[PDB]
Amino acid sequence: ITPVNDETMQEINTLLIALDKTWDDDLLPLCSQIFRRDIRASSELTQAEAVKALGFLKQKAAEQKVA
Amino acid sequence: WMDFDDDIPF
Repeated sequence: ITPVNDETMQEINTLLIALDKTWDDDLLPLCSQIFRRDIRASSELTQAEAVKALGFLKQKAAEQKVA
Repeated sequence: WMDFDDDIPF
């Protein structure tokens, strides 16, 4: 389906920053393993993929304090 | 296949 929108991107970026994680180091690698495509940039996800990643980041951010 | 619904470390 269609590419990730800027509101979803900004929600993901907010959570990455809160978690002390990055696209390059953390999330792009994980998305590539989970979705089994080769994802090399944050704008290259689909909206459906991004929503799945955002749900996972919310769980992480809700679970515990960042050390 | 691991999934975003799984208790994946991050």
